[PDB]
Formats: sequence, structure tokens, C-alpha cells
Amino acid sequence: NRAYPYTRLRRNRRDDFSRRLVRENVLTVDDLILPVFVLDGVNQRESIPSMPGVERLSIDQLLIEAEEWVALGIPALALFPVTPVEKKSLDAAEAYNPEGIAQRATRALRERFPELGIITDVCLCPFTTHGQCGILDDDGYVLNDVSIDVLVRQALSHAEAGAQVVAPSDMMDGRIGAIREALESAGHTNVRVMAYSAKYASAYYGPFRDAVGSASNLGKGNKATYQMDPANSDEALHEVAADLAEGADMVMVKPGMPYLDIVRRVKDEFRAPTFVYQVSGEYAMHMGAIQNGWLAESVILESLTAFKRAGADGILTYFAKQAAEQLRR
Amino acid sequence: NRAYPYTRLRRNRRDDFSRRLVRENVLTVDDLILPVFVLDGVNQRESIPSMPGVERLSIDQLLIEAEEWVALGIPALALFPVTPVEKKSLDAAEAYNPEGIAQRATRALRERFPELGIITDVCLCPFTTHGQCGILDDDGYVLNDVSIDVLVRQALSHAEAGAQVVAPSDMMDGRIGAIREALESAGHTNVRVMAYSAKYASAYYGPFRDAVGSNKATYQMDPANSDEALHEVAADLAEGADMVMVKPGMPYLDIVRRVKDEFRAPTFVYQVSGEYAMHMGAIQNGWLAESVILESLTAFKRAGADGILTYFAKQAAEQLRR
Amino acid sequence: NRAYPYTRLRRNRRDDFSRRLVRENVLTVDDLILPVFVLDGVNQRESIPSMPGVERLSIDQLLIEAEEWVALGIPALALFPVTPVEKKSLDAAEAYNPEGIAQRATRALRERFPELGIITDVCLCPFTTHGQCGILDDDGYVLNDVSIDVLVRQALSHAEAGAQVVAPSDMMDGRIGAIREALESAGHTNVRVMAYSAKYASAYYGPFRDAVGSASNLGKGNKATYQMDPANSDEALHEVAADLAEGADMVMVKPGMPYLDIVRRVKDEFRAPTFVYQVSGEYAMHMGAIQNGWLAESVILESLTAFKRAGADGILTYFAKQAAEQLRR
Amino acid sequence: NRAYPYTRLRRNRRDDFSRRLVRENVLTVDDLILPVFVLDGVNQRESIPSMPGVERLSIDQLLIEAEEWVALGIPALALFPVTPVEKKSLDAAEAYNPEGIAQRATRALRERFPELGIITDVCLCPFTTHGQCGILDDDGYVLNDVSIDVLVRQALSHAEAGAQVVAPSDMMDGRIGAIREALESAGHTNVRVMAYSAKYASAYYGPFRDAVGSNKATYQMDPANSDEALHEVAADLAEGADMVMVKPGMPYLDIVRRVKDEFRAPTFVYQVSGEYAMHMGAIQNGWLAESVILESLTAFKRAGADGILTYFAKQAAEQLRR
Amino acid sequence: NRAYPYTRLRRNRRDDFSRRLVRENVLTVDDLILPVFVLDGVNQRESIPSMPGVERLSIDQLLIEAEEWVALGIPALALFPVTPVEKKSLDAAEAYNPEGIAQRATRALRERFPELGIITDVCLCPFTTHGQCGILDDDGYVLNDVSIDVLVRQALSHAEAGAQVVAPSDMMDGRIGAIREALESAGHTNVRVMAYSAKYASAYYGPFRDAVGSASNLGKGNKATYQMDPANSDEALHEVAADLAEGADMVMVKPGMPYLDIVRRVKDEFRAPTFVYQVSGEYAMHMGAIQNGWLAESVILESLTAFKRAGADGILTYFAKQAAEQLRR
Amino acid sequence: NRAYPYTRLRRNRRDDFSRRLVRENVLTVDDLILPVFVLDGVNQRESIPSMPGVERLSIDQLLIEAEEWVALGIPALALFPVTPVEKKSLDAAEAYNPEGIAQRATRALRERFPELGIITDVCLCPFTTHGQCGILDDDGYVLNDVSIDVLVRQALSHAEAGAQVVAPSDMMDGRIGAIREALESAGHTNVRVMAYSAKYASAYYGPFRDAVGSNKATYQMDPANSDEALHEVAADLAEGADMVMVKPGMPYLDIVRRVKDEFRAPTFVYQVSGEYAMHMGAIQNGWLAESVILESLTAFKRAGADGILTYFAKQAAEQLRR
Ligand SMILES: [K+]
Ligand SMILES: [K+]
Ligand SMILES: [K+]
Ligand SMILES: [K+]
Ligand SMILES: [K+]
Ligand SMILES: [K+]
Ligand SMILES: [Mg+2]
Ligand SMILES: [Mg+2]
Ligand SMILES: [Mg+2]
Ligand SMILES: [Mg+2]
Ligand SMILES: [Mg+2]
Ligand SMILES: [Mg+2]
Ligand SMILES: [Zn+2]
Ligand SMILES: [Zn+2]
Ligand SMILES: [Zn+2]
Ligand SMILES: [Zn+2]
Ligand SMILES: [Zn+2]
Ligand SMILES: [Zn+2]
Repeated sequence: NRAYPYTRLRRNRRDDFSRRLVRENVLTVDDLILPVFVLDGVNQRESIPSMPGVERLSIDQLLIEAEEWVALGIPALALFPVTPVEKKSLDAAEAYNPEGIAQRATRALRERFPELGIITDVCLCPFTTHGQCGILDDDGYVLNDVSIDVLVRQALSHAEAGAQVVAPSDMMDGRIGAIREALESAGHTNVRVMAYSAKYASAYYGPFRDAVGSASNLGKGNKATYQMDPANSDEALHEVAADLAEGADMVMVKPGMPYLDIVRRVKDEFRAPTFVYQVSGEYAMHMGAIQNGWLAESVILESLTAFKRAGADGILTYFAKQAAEQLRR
Repeated sequence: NRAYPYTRLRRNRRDDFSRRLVRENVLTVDDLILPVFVLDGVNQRESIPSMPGVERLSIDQLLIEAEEWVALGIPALALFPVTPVEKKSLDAAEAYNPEGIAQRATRALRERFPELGIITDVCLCPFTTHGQCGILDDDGYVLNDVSIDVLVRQALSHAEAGAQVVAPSDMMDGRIGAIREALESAGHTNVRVMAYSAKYASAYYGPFRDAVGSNKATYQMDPANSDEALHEVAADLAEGADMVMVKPGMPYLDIVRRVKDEFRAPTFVYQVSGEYAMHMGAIQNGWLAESVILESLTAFKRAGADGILTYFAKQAAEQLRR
Repeated sequence: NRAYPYTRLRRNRRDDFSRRLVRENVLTVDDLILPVFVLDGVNQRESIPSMPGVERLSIDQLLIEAEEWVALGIPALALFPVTPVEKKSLDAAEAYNPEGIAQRATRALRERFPELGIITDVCLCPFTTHGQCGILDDDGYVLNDVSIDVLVRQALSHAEAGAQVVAPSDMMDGRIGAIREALESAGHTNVRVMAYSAKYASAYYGPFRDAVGSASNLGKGNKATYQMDPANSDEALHEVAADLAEGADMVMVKPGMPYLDIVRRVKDEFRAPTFVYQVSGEYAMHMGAIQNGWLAESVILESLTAFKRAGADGILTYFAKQAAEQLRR
Repeated sequence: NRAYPYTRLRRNRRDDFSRRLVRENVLTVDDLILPVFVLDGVNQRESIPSMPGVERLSIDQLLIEAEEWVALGIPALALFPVTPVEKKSLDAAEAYNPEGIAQRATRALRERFPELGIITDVCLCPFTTHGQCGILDDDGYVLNDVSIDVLVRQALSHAEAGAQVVAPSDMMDGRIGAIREALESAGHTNVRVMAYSAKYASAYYGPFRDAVGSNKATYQMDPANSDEALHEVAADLAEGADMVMVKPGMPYLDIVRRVKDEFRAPTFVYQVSGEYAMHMGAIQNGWLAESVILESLTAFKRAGADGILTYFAKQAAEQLRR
Repeated sequence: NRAYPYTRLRRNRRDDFSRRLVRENVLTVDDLILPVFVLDGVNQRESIPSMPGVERLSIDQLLIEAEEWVALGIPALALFPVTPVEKKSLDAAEAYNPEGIAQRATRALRERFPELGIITDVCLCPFTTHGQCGILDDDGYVLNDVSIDVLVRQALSHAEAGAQVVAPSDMMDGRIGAIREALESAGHTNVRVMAYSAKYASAYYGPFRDAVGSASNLGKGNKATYQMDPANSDEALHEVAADLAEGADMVMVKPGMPYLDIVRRVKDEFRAPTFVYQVSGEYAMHMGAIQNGWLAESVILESLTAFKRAGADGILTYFAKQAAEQLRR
Repeated sequence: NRAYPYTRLRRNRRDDFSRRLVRENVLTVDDLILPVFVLDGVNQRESIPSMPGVERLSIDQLLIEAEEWVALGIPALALFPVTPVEKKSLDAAEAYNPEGIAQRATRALRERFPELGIITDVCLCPFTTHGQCGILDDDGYVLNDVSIDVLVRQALSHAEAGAQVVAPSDMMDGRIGAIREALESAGHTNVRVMAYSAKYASAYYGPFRDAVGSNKATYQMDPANSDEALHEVAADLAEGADMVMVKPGMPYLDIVRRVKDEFRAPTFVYQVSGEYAMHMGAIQNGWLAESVILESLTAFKRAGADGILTYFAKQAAEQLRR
């Protein structure tokens, strides 16, 4: 077998040209999806202290910023509405309002940038008073199938708005198949479904809850009855297997860097289009450190390259614009 | 053929007791290795700007703190000496000095806490004036085999100091074999070698450089590369490593998983200074809860590590003790 | 490859700290399920000569003992009723009596210890005059589908009583799917089904039959037309595959130590939550030897560690309390 | 259990943006190696009838063109000397001449473009009067081990000329090991060996023979054979190859795929002169669009090559630069 | 392991007899399928400049040429009609005309050469004014399921004409299963379906479009919304898996030589009858080079041997007659 | 998820043309090796009672028949000498006699038919007075390493006679390595070694013993054993075998399949004398049709053999020539 000194693995590392020739993975703009927090109103722009460099944008402002995103070649945006407090309810009806932020935003971006992919978020958590991803029963448990009925209405409203991709982020069992059935019935033949398949009950989501405004709603609440236990890996494969059987066109792991092993297993086992979410707390961690001068800016591309190496096709990342700028070089 | 609604994966999630029964991985104190930066003087600690909460410790201070580490059940420490500048050189001779910080610290700990594992760092980077992990040729290239010769002498001095484990962190080709041969030939039959097998040229290392007081793409691995890590580990195991390590850690969990799956050998991971600093800074800014520490360490276990070198070891152990 | 003396596998064994660092498996209280034999009546406690240290307990006494079990962190109990002789019948109707021991016990423990998992036993063998796990036809054969109908009524009665888990221990073909269908229809969405998937026709069950009082009923009778032939391993994988397809949330091998290879194959092949039953005769064997001074008490944890190493997530064991005490340490 | 119509594989195909997101492989300039035929004189180029658009270049001409190659980001060139007839012989001595074309070209390039990789060809076929890749016995059989001895001397001369990679294309058994040993023994520690591991006796080579100015079934592999290619690569890797190559290319993509999957090692492929000529002739006749060039090179990536030796390298790189 | 010089892999190569003994693959006439372009009319023969040596043939002329093809042992022909311009339409109705070229041709060859396999082409592209493989909606998108309805009518018309094999080359999702269902319903129990499973959106098809006369129709148009992205390999396995589930008797990769890795993966993964199409541009490339004297004629058999080695059972190739002649030797 | 009636496996069976297209394996003349029993005299043949239709042939008779074998395309013969009794001994010296039958036959064939492969039998069993495959100790045990020494000398004499392949049939441990080393050391670089790797102690051998004019459970394998065959082949390949063989054949097709799948190496199978006699006797009694011959040989191909040693080779080749 390979043995020193006949094999010296430093030889390929000796020069840039050979490191290039043997380099196993490369990040390109084709791998990047930009999540964006969308405000109601006009000429609104809000900094998020726990996500330095990220702004919530009203739709007019989103349209302006999207010019450069498109110019940079970023394939898709993932939209997250910042729902006004008074539009939150127990029944999460705003989720399917044709005049909801997500729906208005989608329509606006679809008209303005016909080639830009818009991935909407299918979940009730921006819409509930309690901040849970589904509807609660009288014991305070997030009901599975009752929640799916609302998610289905939501997803159809997104498809009606022109979204090319809906991304159910809710972790109810069976929701992919229910959404697929409804889209197919309704003639939304080519609306993709990007399932959040292995989405963990994680501490890395804090900043997002602040960004979208669910943090105050959820309070100290937890999602361990639906989001996955961080300890578990084999279980992720069963989650993905179900979602592919149910018709997902893409499957996602969330969070990201703390779960690269799950990305790798999922790509290896299913050989399907595999996505990963570099979550708010990941972005915040890195930004915090960069701004303190503790880590060089080169960590950005290293973090994103890791997702490629681990087997992701596409990466939802708040660093998408900076990454794409650096890639353009 | 598991399918909704016959299969509802939420059933097991419904209650704590069923989550606990099916829980696939559990971090324990047996998984933790505490890295520590060791100063030369007496009655001294220094704070590290880029590593909030971590202190460089003189040996007397190290012995005081190790009393609590041992009481918490932490199995081992990884020592990193902070070499005084005056002792740095081109030839890295201080690395094998019998009275160098690492050697002194090792002797003092082995005597006070005989059951505590001591993992020394076998590398020239704390000892070179230029801070590269090996000896430079006249073009500034880190010479492989000449570097090994120094590493070997270093490793022997650690064994003589009583280290139970030496950990070559240098990424020279072939060093694990060289060091093993030397140890065996010297009668240090039971000194373990914890190879840093897949160590990447990473931006996540900056804070550790500030900590120890110390451009490596010709020896450390390209972050893009995964298959190559398997070839690295294979060689190290062939060469006699008792344990193999991936570094950095979280940014490389896929590597951990592949390594464990491929070789079924004792597998370690280093949650490096950058990973610590990013997490602790976010926790301190109030952007992330403290629970992220155990989540990050659980990830290593899930990914297949047996042990984790982490600056959170004490905090984690305390939380486990609850 | 790895060769002596470059590789000396004693090096990691040289010290406790390194044995700890490399130790591949660890038993925790999270792995333990306590089976308990439950009597009718009040203030009843009965020693079982063939299970030294084990008592059958009336429900009041069970409630008292369960205080310490909970205090010790044991996640779940598995209940086995000791059915009064006169309540045994050909039709096993007591199996679904809402006032049966198992049902009363379940209700009592669910109220008193809301977080404690209760796993009920779905089988007709405590209820038949003949001691077989199903209903007999006129040739004395245990009818498959007729027995399932009774098992379904039983399982529903358990769910109605509040059990979080029902565990069909009967080995009829297809019963998992029938029970799942009935639970789903009835709205018992989150009642787990712990299938006894690979349950062998074993000699190690003797003491249990004495403990629950089926021994006198079964007499010299055998279960080779439904329980699996000890010789067979590949067949266990087909049993588990069916039960997972039919909706089991967990799958079990029984007995345990004499079948660790089956545990290993089952975990490796399916990557599903895998349980194992350290049966009465296993417990008795070990206790007998410990009390004779032939084996040290350390054999307890070694036996349980073996299940972890072989791939079990959870272990039904009469040693659960002692184990948990030792773990608490 | 993916099934229509829940699964419709056209959904991802519906839009450019989703095609791009799920696109499994992407050719980049980092994948390209440009082979070049090098003439002996000064201020000279020659057109090659069977390779439209490819020119033989004198070294001064090579240096001019390499300026654009380097600007386009092409990582490396593969040099093939066009040996003047007068310098051919039975003993192939010209192969290790310090002033042979390959050596001269290597020195000139290493000096002008220090970052550009130079891959020399280690083989006797440009040097033998008979054009076989090795030294003939009196029955016309290409002697294995006697040939190796010449190849070794050749390889050393290339290392001395500063080649970063030597590529034995000769298909003698055992040569990779012999050459590695020689390089190591001479102190050329970092010279890579790119073994032509699975090189077939193929009809696709004709045009290259016209290009260089140079019946091989006793050494080159039978096109029918696939398992045998794995045994070839295994030996080469054991023997110290840093990279392994399949040749020809497109007609052997299944070989590329198996090799990559089996060994997870740096894998290269040669789109040979015939493959080039067939494509360029069809493109010129107007029978195939220019887009076939990138399609053919994308295939190599999909099949698992890390790098591709291709006469289209410049054209491809230019198109990538868009 | 195997090491030089104990192992010298040249030894088996030393002599023809040992190369023969160890030769891993051999091409035979049993592997060859001859595609043929079929004209309307009588006594028509047309050379195709971009496919030197290939002629379009009216059916009388096809019948004459088929004598030698049969004499040579070629198992099957694949028919491609050259539809008259004026019979092209938006609705592609000519596709199912019982008096269409393909149908007439099939009937003629089935009567004359009862043992010769006839594989008809199921696709709408020879029949549409726009040259796309399906029916367009008002956005110019090739509608999936509406196109299948036409393909089904087409395939049934072929079966009625006596074709033993229909080969859907259209790349609509789900068409294999729809065609299979229709054939089964109609009593065409033994009509094979040779699915073009992994058919890529390739530049190598140019000459065929000229040969059949779709080139002028398609113009600069592309098929990237249905034909596969050349970059993608894992996706081919999902395409084949679906087609086998849907009832394909054979599966095909197209193009061929530029996709041999896909052939290999497909054979290895499914162990099913696997076919590959050496497309017009492949044939043209090689012929061009042979006629220029750049490549020896021996490249023909080398190219075809490659398909065998890569795992194909059968090869659609314009070189079939020459190959078969050489094989006859 | 293939299921009736969407999947009907009879569709492909419906017509000859589709059966031919999907047909997974095809016997060709390239797969056939003809074993032949060679007598010492001149102008002589002998019929073998237990092998109807097979004749022992003097060398002049062998040369006459080989003309048709060569015309039929049979690639190689396997020679088995029928040693005159007077030349048998305890020390098996006749095995390496330069004028022994095998050597004479080899020279005569190599000269007349230079393209025909000649596979000689390396074993002592035609040469020992007791008919065991090796040299006996005083307890009647077949000595392993002492036997090898004779086999080696035998093998060298065959190489000197011009055999292209030597086939050790002896089942001594380690002989393949010993023989390879000897051949290489003597300069017989290209002599192939076709190891009888998995050769079973079988009842199917009786007729061959009558044919050659020659209780083996201490060297030949137990018919019960399959995993053990993999270990046998692994060693032989490590030791330098160019080809590996299973013997007997049909009764061991599962072994062929495992061997091919595990090692992907050139794999051979011997349809032994018993297998021939059972088939030919049934064919002659009219109990089985002649078509069983091609069916039996097709089985070997399906099972994964590259080549088949069969007494039906001529008949098969003739049928193939149709
Ligand atoms: K590359
Ligand atoms: K557990
Ligand atoms: K551990
Ligand atoms: K991508
Ligand atoms: K053969
Ligand atoms: K075939
Ligand atoms: Mg799910
Ligand atoms: Mg290394
Ligand atoms: Mg069952
Ligand atoms: Mg070779
Ligand atoms: Mg398809
Ligand atoms: Mg042997
Ligand atoms: Zn949500
Ligand atoms: Zn260092
Ligand atoms: Zn029972
Ligand atoms: Zn050559
Ligand atoms: Zn078409
Ligand atoms: Zn013998």
C-alpha cells in the first residue's frame, strides 16, 4: 500500500499549481442562496444587532438590493417575512394571506427579476402568537396534521404568488407529501419543494428569531417534540428517506456547520440534491469574531467550502453577497 | 418501506423519556481533553485577547487548577508551552530541552496527579523564531525529514518527562513512524502517539497563535480536500499511531465521520481556538445561549469522535457533573 | 497496515485515562427500562423464588416503589400483569378490560408520575387458559388474524389508559400494522409501538412464566409456530423489516444476551431505535451465580454494557434499579 | 421510493437557477493541463495535418504563448519534444540529454513562469529510431527492466531541469517504483510522479504520432479490459505515484469512474490527439457546435477526473474566463 | 498484495493467446442495433452530408437493405421517420397516424423479416413544427402530461403496427409508466419498452436533427427543461430507477461515448438490461476522422468494445453494418 | 420497485432477437483450453475407459491433432504426460528431466505452432511411484517445502522448454511464490504462472487418474469450504500468480463466482475428467442431448471464469465455428 517515503503527501501540496490540480471541491456562485428578512412598509431598513451586517428590508428596498444580488449571479433568495405583531394569531391565518409580506414580496421579485429563484418559507412560526411552527392543542402540543392543513394553504398561496420553490421548515411529519399532493392537484406541477428534512432543535437559531421577530413570541419555549435531537444521526436518514418518497425535489439539513457529518451521510446515502443552512448563529459567530479581529475574513470562504466538501449542492447563507463578490474577483 | 402516517417520526420525540431512550449519542467527561497554555514563570496568569476566558498559566497555577480538573473527571490535558522569545531559534533546540516548559510541566503533573493523562505537543512551531512548524531551508520551505529529526528528539524528551501521550501536530510526512521507532528503540513501549493526521491549513487557528506567542499550505491540508484525509490517517495508523486526530473540528465534522467509519480506530478532534472564540464571543454578546457549548461537543460525538480537545472542557465537565 | 510492534494495542490499555478516552460504549440510565410484575389487590408483595430479588407488587406498592425508580432517572417501566386465574378464558377478554390490572396500573402511574414512560404489554398469554399468546383454533393452533383482532382491542384499551408505548409481544404476523392502523384511526397519534420483532422460542423465559402465572397454564406447551427458531438469524432481519414498514417506532430482540448477534445485525441493517430484553432466565442465571459467590456483582454492568456494545438503544432489565443506583455513584 | 408524479425530475430542470443549484459538476481552469509539442529550433512553428489548429512550437514561441496560458490560469503544461531524427537511436540516449529539447524547454519555462507547472514525459518513444516506448531485444520485444533503467535516467534529468512533475507514459511494469526510488535517493523529494497507469493500446493515438514525429499490445492495455486497470493503478499508487492517469480519455470514461471510486486518489485523464482531431474536424466541418468542447471536458469531471490533459485547454480556458 | 516483480502485468499481454484468454469483454453481433432514417415515397435514397456513409431510405429501399442486415445477424433496427414538412403540426398528430412512415415501415418489415426486431421511436419531435419532443404551452414550455397523452397514442399505434419494442426518447417524467399501463390495458402484453432513461441535453445530436429534418424546426432551441444536464450523474440513477419501477424492459443512456461512466453506474446499480446510443455526432466524428486518414478504421470496433466494457448489453450504432461485417470475418 | 404486471420478465424472452440483445454471457473460442494426455512413444493412441472419446496421444499424434485445434482457434493446450512406469520414483526426478514427455511435447509444439499457448503441469503426481502430488515423509505425509523444491526445478525445465504458462496443480502451501522467484531469478520474466488455487479433494477426479496412469485431504481442500478458497486465491495472487484456477469446476461454480467477484483477477476453471465422463456417458446413453456441452461451458462463463480447461474443447470449438 501507500507508504512513506515512496508516498509523501506533501508533494502535491508543494506548489499552488498542484494544489489546484488536485483540489477536490470548489465553491461557486451556483452554490449560494441568500436568505433575506422582509419588512412591511416602504423605505424601511433595520439593522439586526445579533447579525452584524444584515438588514431587514422593506420590499422596495429588497428590490433595489436584489439588483446587485442578480448582477453577482446569486441563483436564489430565501424569503423570511417579519410579520407585524398584530398579525400573529393562534390560527396563523396570515401564513396564507395573499397580501402577506412573503406573498407580496414574491410577486414583486418574480416580475422584476424573472430569472431569480425565490424560495419561500412554509411554516407557521412567523405567524403564531406563541412562536411554535404549528398550531397548538389544549395541552400546548404542536398538532401535526392540523398544522399541515395550514401549511398546505400557505404553500399554495406561495405557488399562486409565483414562487418557484417552497421550503417547508416546519418539521411536521408527512408535510412534504401533503404539500406535494396539494400542489399537484392544483396544477403547480413544477413548483419545487425544498424540504427541511433534518432540522435540529438547536441553540444556533437565536439570532434568526430576533431577525424575524418570533423570539419574543417563543420566549423560553422549545421545539423538541418536532425538531430533531442534536444527538441523533441515523434518524436524519429516515427523515430524508421519507421526504424523498413524499416528493421533495431537494432536501436540507439545518443547522449547517455543527451538522456537516449529517450533510455527508445524507449526500452519500441518497445521492439527491442536498442543501444546508448556515444559520443565523453561525453567521453571527463568525462575524463577531471577524469584527473583533480574531479571525481573518478568509474564514468566510473556508466555512462555505466546508459545506461543498461535506456534500452540499447548495448553501443558504447570510454571507452570500460577500462570498459572491469575492468569487467574482 | 417506512411511510407516513404509519411512521410518524415525532412519536419518539413526544416525551422526554422516549427522546432519552432513542438518543443516539451522549457526551461524557470521558470524552474531554483540556488544552492549556503554560507560561515560564511563577505565580502568573495572562489573559488572551482573542480567547476570552482562557488564561495562560504558570506551572504552579496549572497545578492548582488541575486539582479541580481532576475532581471533575477530565481524563487528560494537552499542554502547549508559551516559549519565551529569548529561547526561540532557527534550529528549535528548545523543543528537546529537558528543562523546557513542556517537560517541567509534565514532570510536575505526573508527580502530583499520577492518573491524569498528559498529552504533549510535538512540533517546532513554539520554538522557531519564524513560527513555522518545522526547520526552513534557504528558500523558506519547511524541510520534511530534517524537521522530523528534531521532532524525534523532542518526543523522546517528553517520554523521559513521563508524558503518557505525545501528539505530533507538525504535519510532516512520515513523522509518526519515525517517532514510534525512536520510542520503541528507547524502551518507551507504552507511550501513545496521538497523530494530528488530518490537520488543515485553516483560518480558524488565529487565536491559538496569540495564545502561544507564535503560509502553511505546503504541509497542512487544503480545506477543500476530504479523500486526502483518509490517505493521511491510513499512513499514520500504518506508522503506529495509537490515536488519530482531525483539526480543526466543527468545520471538519464530515472528516471526523469519514475517518471513524473508514478506520474504526480511536478518533480525536480539536475544537480549535477560533471555534472557541467564535462561540464564547457570541455567548458573551448574548447572541447565543450557553447551551451551544454542549451542542457543539455533542456534535463531535455524533460525528464519531472518541475524544475532543476543547477549551470548554472545564465548563462542559461542570455541566455534566449536574 | 497496523503491525506489531509499531502498533501495540496495549498502549491505550496502559492507563485508566486512556481506556476512558477510547472506550467505545457507555451504559447510562437513559438506556434502562424496568419490567415489573403487577398484582391485583392492595398491600400485596410477593417474592418470586426463580427471580431472586424481584417482587410482584400490587398497584399501591408499585406506586411507592416507583418513587425511587423515578428519583433514579429510570425512563420507563414495562408492565406485566399477574392475571387472577379465574379471569383467564379462551377468548382472552380480560386483555381489553378497562379495569384490568395493566389498565388500572397505567392510569395510576400516568397520574402520579406524568414524565415516567409506561410500556404496556400487548399479548393474550396472561389472559388465556392455555397460556398461548393468541386464540386457538379447533386443532390447537394459535390463529393469526383472529388473535390480532383481540390484540387491537387490547392496545386501544392501553392507549385509552394513557400508556405512551404499547409493546406487542405476541409474534403474530402483521400485528404491528393492524395495531398502528387502529391507533391512527382512533386518534392515538403519538402512542408508540415497540414491536417485539425478533422474539425467539426460548428456554430462557421460564422464570417469567412463573412470575406472571402463565407457567401453570402453558404447562409443557411450546410456541414454535410463532416464536422464532433460535437457529435463525437472517429471518430476524425480515421480521424487523416488516415491523418497521408496518409503523413500529422501536423494534426489539428477545431474549437478549443469547441473541447479541441479532441485536448487532438489526442495528447495523436498519439504523432504527433498537431495544433488547434481558429476560427472566438471564436475570435468574446471573443472580443465582452472584448469590452463590460465583460471579462478582460487577457482572451486572458488564452484561448491560454488552447490550450497548451490540447496538441496543434501550434494555429491558430486571437489574434496572441496581444498575441505576450504581450509575448514580 | 421516489415515484411519479410526487417525484417529477423535471422540476429542478424547469429554470436555469435550479439547474445551477443542483448541477453536480463544473469544469474550471484548475482542471486543465495543456499538452504542447516542442520543436528544436528558433522562431518556428509547424502545423500538424491530423491535428487542426495545434502547432509544434520552438521554445521561444512556447514562451510567448505561455504568457497567455498563464494569464488564463492554466495550471500546468505537458511537454512533448519533437526529437530531430539525427538524435534518435536504439539506446534512446537523447532522453536523458541535459540539453535535449524537454530539458531546455523545462529550464526556460521554470525561469520565466515560476508558478506554472511543468509535466515532462518520461518515455523512450520520442528517442528510439523505431518509435517503440522502450528498448527492443533482438526479437523486437520491448524489454521491461532495461527500459526502466533508461527511463530513470531520463526522469532524473527532468528533475535536474526543474520539472515539478514527471509523467511516465511508457507502460513498463514497475517503473513508477524505480523512478520514485531514484528521485528520493537523489534528493528530489518533491518531484511528483504522474503515472500513466491505465494506458490502452488504442487507435485514438494516431495524430500524436504525426505531431511528435514517431504494435504496442505487449505493454499497453487491451481496450477490452477494465478490472485490469484497477490492478495497474493499485501498483502505481503502491509504488509512489502522486497522481494516476487514464489514457485515452473519452473512450475510457468508465475506467476514470472506477479508478476514482476505487482509490480516491488524484486522478487524471488524457483527451488524446485522436479525440481532439475527431472533435475539431467535426466542428470545422460544421457537423458539431463548438459547445461540444466544454461538454467533452465536463464529462471528464463528471466521470471523476481531477485533471484533464487536453489540446483544447486554451480554448476552454478562454470560454471559462467568460 | 500484488507487487512488482512477482506481479508483472505484462506477462498476460506477452502473447496473443494469453491476451485472448484474459480478455474481459467481447463485442458480438448480438450487441448491435442499427438506426435507420426512413423516407416517404418510393425509390428514394438520400445521403446525409453530416453523416458520411449514411442514407435515408424509402421503405422499398429499406426492405432491400434489410436483407443484408438480417443476413449479417443484426438483431434489431431502430426506425426514425423523416417526416414531410407539411405533416408537422402543433398537435403532433402524425405521431399516431396508422399511415405514418414509422407505422408503414414497421408493418412492412414485420411481414418481410418476422425475426428481425423493430424498435420504434416514441417522441413528438419529428412531428412538431417547433421540433421540441412534446407539446408546448403558451409560455413555450414543453408540457409534461399533455405530451404523454400523445406519446401513449403513438406507442399504441406502433404496437398495432407490430413493433416488438417501443422506445420513448422524449424525456417526459412518468411516460414509461403511462405507456406501460396503456399497452397492458390494450393487450399488448409483450411489447417491450426501451426507455431512454438518461438522455442528456447534448451537443452531439446535431447530425441526427439534420438526418430526420427537425434541425430546421428546432433552430437554436434547447431542451434543458427535460433532457438532462451533462454535468449530472447521480441524477441518472434516479431516472433509471423510476423507469424500471414504471415497467421498462430495457433502459438506455444517450449519448454514448461521452457518457460511458453513466453506462457503468447504471449497469452496476441496477443489473438490468442496459443499452446505449452511439449518436449521430459520435458517428460523424469518427467517420470524419477515418475519411481524413487521421484514425484507422480499427477505431470502429474499439469504440464499440468500449460500450461493452462500460456495461452495455446493446448498442444503437450507425456503424452496425460495418461492425457486423468485420465480426463475420 | 419492479412489479408485475408493469414488469413482465417474459417480454424480453418473447423473441430470439430480444433474448440475444439482453443475453448476459456468451462462450467463445477465446475461453477454451484443451487438456491432452501425452504418451511416450511414436504413432500411438490409447483410449481411456473412464473417458469415452478422449485419447492419449504420442507427440507426433499430438502435433497432427493440434493442427485442427489451432485452425479452430483454441488458444491453448494443457499438457499432461503419461509417465512410463519405469521412470516413476520416490524422488520424482523425471519431473525435471529435459527429455521428459512434457518437455519434449512443449518443444515440439512451440516450434510447430508458435502462437499456440502451452500450459504445463507442475506437480509430482505423474512422477511418484505412489501417485501423491508431493514427496512423502516416512509416515506417508506429503512434505510441503521439500516438494516445492522439486516443483521449482520442474517449472524451470518447462520454461527452458518454451512453455508460456506453468500451472502448479500440487496444492503445496507457498509454491506459487517459490516458483515465481525462481523464474524471475532465472530470467523467465514472461512465463505465466496459472495457480491451481482452490483445488478440492474431490471424487470427480477418478477418470484423470486412469488417463495419466497415477487420500489427499492434507493438501487439497475440503469440498465443504468456500471462505477458505478466498484465502487460497489471495495468497496466490500475492505470491505472483498471473491467473488463478478453481478445480473441479461445475461442482464448484459458487467458488468461481466468489473468486471472480472478490479479486477481479484472471480466473480459470477446470471441468475435470469426472465432469466430462458423466456428461459424455449420459450423452452417449441418450439420456442428455449434446446441447448440454455448451450449456455446461456457458455456466462457467456466467459464473465468472475467463477460461475453461475442458475435454470438450474441440467439440465446443467446432460448434462455435457454426
Ligand atoms: K482540479
Ligand atoms: K438510550
Ligand atoms: K471517550
Ligand atoms: K450547486
Ligand atoms: K476468455
Ligand atoms: K447483447
Ligand atoms: Mg420529516
Ligand atoms: Mg501525514
Ligand atoms: Mg413479525
Ligand atoms: Mg503498470
Ligand atoms: Mg425520466
Ligand atoms: Mg495455496
Ligand atoms: Zn417554523
Ligand atoms: Zn506546529
Ligand atoms: Zn405472549
Ligand atoms: Zn512512449
Ligand atoms: Zn424527441
Ligand atoms: Zn498432482
